[PDB]
Amino acid sequence: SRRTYTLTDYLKSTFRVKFYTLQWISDHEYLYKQENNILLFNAEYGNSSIFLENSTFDELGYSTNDYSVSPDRQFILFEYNYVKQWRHSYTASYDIYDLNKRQLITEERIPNNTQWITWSPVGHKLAYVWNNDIYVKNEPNLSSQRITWTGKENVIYNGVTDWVYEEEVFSAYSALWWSPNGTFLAYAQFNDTEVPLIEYSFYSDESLQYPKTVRIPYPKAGAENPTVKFFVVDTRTLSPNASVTSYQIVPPASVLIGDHYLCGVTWVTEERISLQWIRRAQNYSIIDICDYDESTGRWISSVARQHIEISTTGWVGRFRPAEPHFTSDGNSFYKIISNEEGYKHICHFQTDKSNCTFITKGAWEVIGIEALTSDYLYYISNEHKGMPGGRNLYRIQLNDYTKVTCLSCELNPERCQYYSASFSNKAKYYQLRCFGPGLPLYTLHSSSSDKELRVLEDNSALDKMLQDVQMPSKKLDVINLHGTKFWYQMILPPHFDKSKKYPLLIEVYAGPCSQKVDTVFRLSWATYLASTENIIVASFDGRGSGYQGDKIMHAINRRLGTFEVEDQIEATRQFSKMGFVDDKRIAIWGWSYGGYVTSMVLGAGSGVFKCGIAVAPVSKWEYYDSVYTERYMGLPTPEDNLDYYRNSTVMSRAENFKQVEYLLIHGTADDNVHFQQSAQLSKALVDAGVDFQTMWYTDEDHGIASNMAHQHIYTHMSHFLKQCFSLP
Amino acid sequence: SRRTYTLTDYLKSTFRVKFYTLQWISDHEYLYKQENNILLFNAEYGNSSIFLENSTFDELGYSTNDYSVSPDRQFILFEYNYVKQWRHSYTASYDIYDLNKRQLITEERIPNNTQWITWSPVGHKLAYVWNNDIYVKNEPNLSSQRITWTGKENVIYNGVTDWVYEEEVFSAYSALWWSPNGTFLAYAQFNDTEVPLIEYSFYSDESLQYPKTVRIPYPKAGAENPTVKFFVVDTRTLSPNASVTSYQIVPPASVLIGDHYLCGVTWVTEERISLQWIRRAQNYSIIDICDYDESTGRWISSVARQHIEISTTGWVGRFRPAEPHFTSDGNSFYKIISNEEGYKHICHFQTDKSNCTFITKGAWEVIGIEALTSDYLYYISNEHKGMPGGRNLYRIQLNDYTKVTCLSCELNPERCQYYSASFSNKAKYYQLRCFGPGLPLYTLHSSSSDKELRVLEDNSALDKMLQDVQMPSKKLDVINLHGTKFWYQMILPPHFDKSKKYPLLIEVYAGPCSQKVDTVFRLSWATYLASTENIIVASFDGRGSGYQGDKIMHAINRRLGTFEVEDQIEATRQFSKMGFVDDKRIAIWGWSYGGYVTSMVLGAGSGVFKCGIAVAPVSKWEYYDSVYTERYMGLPTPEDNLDYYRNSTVMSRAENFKQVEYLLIHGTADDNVHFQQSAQLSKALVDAGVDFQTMWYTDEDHGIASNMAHQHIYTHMSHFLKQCFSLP
Ligand SMILES: *[C@@H]1O[C@H](CO)[C@@H](O[C@@H]2O[C@H](CO)[C@@H](O[C@@H]3O[C@H](CO)[C@@H](O)[C@H](O)[C@@H]3O)[C@H](O)[C@H]2NC(C)=O)[C@H](O)[C@H]1NC(C)=O
Ligand SMILES: *[C@@H]1O[C@H](CO)[C@@H](O[C@@H]2O[C@H](CO)[C@@H](O)[C@H](O)[C@H]2NC(C)=O)[C@H](O)[C@H]1NC(C)=O
Ligand SMILES: *[C@@H]1O[C@H](CO)[C@@H](O[C@@H]2O[C@H](CO)[C@@H](O)[C@H](O)[C@H]2NC(C)=O)[C@H](O)[C@H]1NC(C)=O
Ligand SMILES: *[C@@H]1O[C@H](CO)[C@@H](O[C@@H]2O[C@H](CO)[C@@H](O)[C@H](O)[C@H]2NC(C)=O)[C@H](O)[C@H]1NC(C)=O
Ligand SMILES: *[C@@H]1O[C@H](CO)[C@@H](O)[C@H](O)[C@H]1NC(C)=O
Ligand SMILES: *[C@@H]1O[C@H](CO)[C@@H](O)[C@H](O)[C@H]1NC(C)=O
Ligand SMILES: *[C@@H]1O[C@H](CO)[C@@H](O)[C@H](O)[C@H]1NC(C)=O
Ligand SMILES: *[C@@H]1O[C@H](CO)[C@@H](O)[C@H](O)[C@H]1NC(C)=O
Ligand SMILES: *[C@@H]1O[C@H](CO)[C@@H](O)[C@H](O)[C@H]1NC(C)=O
Ligand SMILES: *[C@@H]1O[C@H](CO)[C@@H](O)[C@H](O)[C@H]1NC(C)=O
Ligand SMILES: *[C@@H]1O[C@H](CO)[C@@H](O)[C@H](O)[C@H]1NC(C)=O
Ligand SMILES: *[C@@H]1O[C@H](CO)[C@@H](O)[C@H](O)[C@H]1NC(C)=O
Repeated sequence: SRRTYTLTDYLKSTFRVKFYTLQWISDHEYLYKQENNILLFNAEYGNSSIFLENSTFDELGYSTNDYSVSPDRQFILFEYNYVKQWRHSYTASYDIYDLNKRQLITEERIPNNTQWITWSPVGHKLAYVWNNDIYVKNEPNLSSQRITWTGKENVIYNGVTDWVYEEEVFSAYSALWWSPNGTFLAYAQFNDTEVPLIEYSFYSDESLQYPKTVRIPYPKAGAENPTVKFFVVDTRTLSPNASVTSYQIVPPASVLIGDHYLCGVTWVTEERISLQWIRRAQNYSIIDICDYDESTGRWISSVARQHIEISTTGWVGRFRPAEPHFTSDGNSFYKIISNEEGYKHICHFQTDKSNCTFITKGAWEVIGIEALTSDYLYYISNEHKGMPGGRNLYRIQLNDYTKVTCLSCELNPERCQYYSASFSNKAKYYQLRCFGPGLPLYTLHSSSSDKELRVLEDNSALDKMLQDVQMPSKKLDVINLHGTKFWYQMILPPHFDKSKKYPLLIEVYAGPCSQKVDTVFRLSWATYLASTENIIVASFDGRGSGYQGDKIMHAINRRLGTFEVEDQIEATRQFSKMGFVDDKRIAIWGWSYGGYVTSMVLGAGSGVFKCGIAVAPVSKWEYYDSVYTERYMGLPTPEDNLDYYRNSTVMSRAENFKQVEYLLIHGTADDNVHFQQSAQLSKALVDAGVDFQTMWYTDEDHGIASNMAHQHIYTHMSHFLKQCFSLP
Repeated sequence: SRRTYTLTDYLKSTFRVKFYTLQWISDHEYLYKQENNILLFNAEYGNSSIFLENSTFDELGYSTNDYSVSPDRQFILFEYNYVKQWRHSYTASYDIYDLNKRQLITEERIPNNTQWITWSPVGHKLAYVWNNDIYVKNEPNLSSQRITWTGKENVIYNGVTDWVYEEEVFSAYSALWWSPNGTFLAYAQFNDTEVPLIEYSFYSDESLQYPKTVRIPYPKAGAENPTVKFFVVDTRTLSPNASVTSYQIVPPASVLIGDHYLCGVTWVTEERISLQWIRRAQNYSIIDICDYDESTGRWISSVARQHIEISTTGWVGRFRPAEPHFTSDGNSFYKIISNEEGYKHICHFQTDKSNCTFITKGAWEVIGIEALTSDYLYYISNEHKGMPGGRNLYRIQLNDYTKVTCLSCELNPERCQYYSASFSNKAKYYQLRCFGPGLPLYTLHSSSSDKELRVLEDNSALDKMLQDVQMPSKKLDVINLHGTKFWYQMILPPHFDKSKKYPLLIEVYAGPCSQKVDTVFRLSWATYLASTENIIVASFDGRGSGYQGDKIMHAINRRLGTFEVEDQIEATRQFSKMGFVDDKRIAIWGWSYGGYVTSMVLGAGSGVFKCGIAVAPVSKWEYYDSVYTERYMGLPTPEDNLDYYRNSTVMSRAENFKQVEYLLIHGTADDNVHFQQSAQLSKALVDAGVDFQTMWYTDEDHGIASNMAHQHIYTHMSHFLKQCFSLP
């Protein structure tokens, strides 16, 4: 050791962090890909048997990037020819392989350019989306039956989301939900007819003589939104000479009354489905539990089965309302909602009663419900040690809320404080995934006695490599702001010399319900900055941040660009007091919402920051999408919140940029935060006579994620920072 | 002490160079705007009188952008609501003011958004284009008569040029030509139905929620071109219930056979018109002189009145074939063409004979023919002192070509070496316009005696201001490359000390027929760089440059990006050996073709240049327009010149940029050299792992000309240069 973690190490991922991905297929069995082949591991004993030999991969077309085995284990889908679209959406080609006959299905194949495909929950039916229309295949070798005929590029989407539902509502491209036993196929249809189009140039390969213009129906704040229709198809009658039997379920009257969004769909039993709707304002949601009427095929709703959730001080949920988790019988459900104290906790609801009963409580929050059995409820929370940036698995007895045990807290306390879990079909077994503060660790456990069972991946290899590099140390702590304790973290350079003044880089996100301070282990750009360049990188979660109750999260309601920006400045000011920080060399950077906050901070005229870098920042809320923007800002009209939309633009702070060195970066093909945002920001700075630097990235999107652009952007930002900090 | 010429001096135009713009309206009178009053000057005796008092402008109620007086002096057109389109095109509102009854015409007004308007050459008829159609108004107070009905946005243009004809052929938006006595109105119709559209985003004011997509029919190299039709309208028959009497004149068969361009229109007499056409290849042009047949109304062509001009070593003319200058009777004409030695000289042609006689000859070139009488021909050439970068007015006796006199050469030999001239009707008087090397000097002269009559503007005001500043000096000289002498200029810092080593900035354009080395006086960014920052700024005209004969100019025929780039490197190499050049600090910069050459030089890997700045550069010829590109490069097909198109891209040299500091600048709304060119170049540099700097300019066009962007770009470039040269 006498070498550090370099920029090249980060960019080339020279130090590999291993993981362990598996797919549960029963209550005690899971599939795992080891050396290209799919093995069938038995959780209980660990006796692994080959389920699908490697080499059986004849590089069909390209390379199989994913597989899915039908529930009855008779077939397996091979996904290849992956073509990305937005954040979650993509199209791909699919091959169906018969596990019995061990033959490739060669007739009635899945179309090229398939948008979404899924096996039914039992058996082996298939439902897929192609050219915006839904198709169902009862048997892999049999021809598919067309379900919808209205699909139309950029207009009508059946079974898949449009741009805004994908990014802001579902966080998924799929909008198809098979019923438990495959009798019914539920789907949503999105109509973007009246949604304005964002248009931008895409240059493509150097050989393309004329650039292409990309057009996407994208509703900006206050614009016309897509409309949605939810249908339940009875697949029993699907036949070439038969029409489709379907029923449209509409939201309850209190939501149907105005613009709204469908935000959740949960099958309860084969004859009961739970739909969660939310008004466009997003401070009023309702769960509607509909029952199938065997005599008419209708799905009936009743006021007794409706559950309302509202927020008078903000929006419902973290990014959307939490999903209900029903009991096997469907007579009750558990769901995370805000406490009387503003903390998100699990409440128990009777399907036909309006009052619920909280089963957890405290100045901490449940992150999510992971599994439910007739006797226990497993959930993730940040209760342990009172640190909101930590995560642990817990089990609570359904007939005695006094009985709650933490399953992961003590397994490896110093190496593991941030966990996620994956349960087998009947919660009989669960994989624990520890992400930090130590090297990631994957383990298998049995719910019986919570026995450690075995280690799946401990990253021993990475550990060996790292003991030879001067790694920086990551510390978390708290600071007081306006009478409130907030968390921060600092990545400190190795062989830290307290007698020296180190330049400081604040990495910020700060969007509503964000969390930049946690105990997750990361080999990041910051690791390089601290290890090789001796720069301290700090992050702070202030007002508007999440997992600490609504009082803190809702503080920025209807006022984005205010308290979260001010808190970054105030916190940095506190950090600057430390004798080991060179207060004359403090920078700030961020991506997306973080680019916005970085810019707002730099335009605050605080005198605290010397320079900063904003990557793909929002610059004006009217330019961002309706769903996200309106959830936090209401509408941009004088009758509502136009005044706060107007004085929260970065452009309104243009003059103050004369005091700092600024680097504005943006991908020209960003379909999310449009290049427009940075183009308008640069124009305002030019108008104000302010000098600054820019870097556009041709054809890169919101992630500036291509291999060469990824390397180029961090290399460019690194040079900008060294220049700002007078570092050789 | 003494203040230097600062960046702010340049940016704010603190030092104002005055001029004297007049409009000849007869053989001895000219209008001149003075203190916003239009004055009428008599050259015969120097006396003047008020033509229009400025009180009139006060009464209009809008900012008058320009005015145009009818030839019979009874009316004046007032242009307002000016909205720029491309380099020459724009739209505007117009009022007609009756000078007799001194009242504004309020009836049958000219439509707003008018695209072009012009008085007839005699009287006061008006012809104008609105919504791509032509209208004629015999009287200011009378209703106009529509002439064409095919006008269609982005498809059919009547009376005005489409994008490429405006920029590359006519260097004007107008495509209408009244006959000498107003009998006929000729116009061209352009059809862009099959021309591909370039599309790019325009962001507009910050309040525009969604960007707009600008679309322009623009033929890039090898693409489908606009087609053209030429018509002569007989305006004597225009009447509300009369059809339009017109005749279409088609090109001669040697041009009609394939794609071609109309490149010139010259009215000879009321019954004779000269049309100049060129094949799409641009090395074959033909003049077709058509005569009006009074018995049928048609315009007749004859092989006897056709004159062919070709080029076997390159293209025809400098940027277009030179225009013919006809005698008053139309029986012969004078036109500049390349002679047997490859130098452009004046040839005398008989309208109905094929052979011509050269009246000028020598190792220098005639720039243009300025005026012609029955006895003399006046022209501008760079014959004096054999310096290609100088310009003087000569007069040649038509009956004895050996009798040639230089009218401007000895007027002010040290102050004035570069002149342009403007002759009155019948060439009785001329204004001489001296542009350098000293301060601009405008004088008036009598042709009968060649007496100087008077000084119109001598810039005494500016001269004074400049004595208190440390102005740099501009030196011109020659060097030998490959055995050919070429010219260069150096702008030298004040108190230039032969001993001291200075950083060097090469300012380059170097496109075909360019001339960056001349004796013109200029207050430029270079002036500031020399005066204040002590940087030597040099320019060099190498192979491909103009005004030095075809051997030099056509050297880069079919090979753009080769010799002109190599010559800039070689010249600079020689400069760095002059002892007063700090070879550790040599930079190069340019705009448009200059940005392309700057990039190619930086990508050459010569180790000569430390850094460079390309502004709105061409990066790949297939991205530029057909007319310009094909003129010098032919077609991008394997059958023609694809190979030289392929290895002349800036992207092909990306790897070599790792050795230099580069700044790429481009306006996002550049309709000429599309932003695409820099977007594809940056993408190739990113792919090659090259770090560099960028600066986009939102909504700026090829000129990056808005007041704020102009100040911003030079400020940004100065900082970059100073950082490259370690200048505080
Ligand atoms: C309308 O026209 C009248 C002329 O009848 C203009 O008046 C003239 O205005 C100019 C501009 O300021 C005056 O010139 C000045 O002369 C002094 C020389 O002592 C010089 O130092 C200044 O730089 C400038 O050149 C001129 O004396 C004056 N003439 C008269 C007759 O008063 C008037 O400006 C015009 N109005 C508008 C609003 O354009
Ligand atoms: C998608 O939504 C649009 C409305 O935005 C629907 O268009 C309407 O269709 C009805 C019936 O054909 C017409 O009477 C209206 O005039 C249409 N309105 C507009 C603005 O076009 C369209 O039918 C919907 N498509 C689907 C399949 O649901
Ligand atoms: C937009 O304007 C509001 C109202 O002027 C700003 O809120 C004030 O911020 C100051 C801090 O300078 C506080 O002292 C006041 O208490 C705030 N008043 C209100 C009504 O909350 C807000 O900060 C501005 N937003 C931005 C982005 O600058
Ligand atoms: C494109 O390739 C051609 C052919 O190789 C280049 O032309 C040669 O240029 C070199 C360097 O000046 C000379 O030594 C050869 O005599 C040239 N050969 C020919 C066939 O002309 C040309 O320079 C290249 N163009 C660019 C911009 O790199
Ligand atoms: C297939 O598995 C064997 C071990 O059973 C392994 O050695 C081989 O590399 C695998 N094939 C690959 C690399 O896909
Ligand atoms: C594991 O071994 C048991 C016998 O102990 C056998 O029945 C089972 O099928 C095996 N499963 C796997 C996946 O190896
Ligand atoms: C369905 O229609 C097709 C039409 O070609 C027919 O061949 C088939 O027999 C029909 N289904 C039955 C068997 O009723
Ligand atoms: C929800 O927000 C809207 C503003 O868009 C407001 O009119 C309404 O009163 C809010 N409702 C609640 C429950 O706060
Ligand atoms: C100049 O004087 C002549 C007479 O010598 C006269 O006709 C003419 O109109 C005058 N011009 C002006 C503008 O004063
Ligand atoms: C323009 O050209 C198109 C073919 O490119 C032709 O069909 C059309 O008739 C022409 N229009 C006119 C008005 O000449
Ligand atoms: C032209 O015809 C119209 C009738 O359509 C009539 O009003 C007008 O008087 C006519 N003008 C002429 C030139 O006779
Ligand atoms: C004009 O150019 C064409 C195509 O580039 C070529 O075939 C022809 O030889 C040229 N004509 C002359 C006289 O050079």
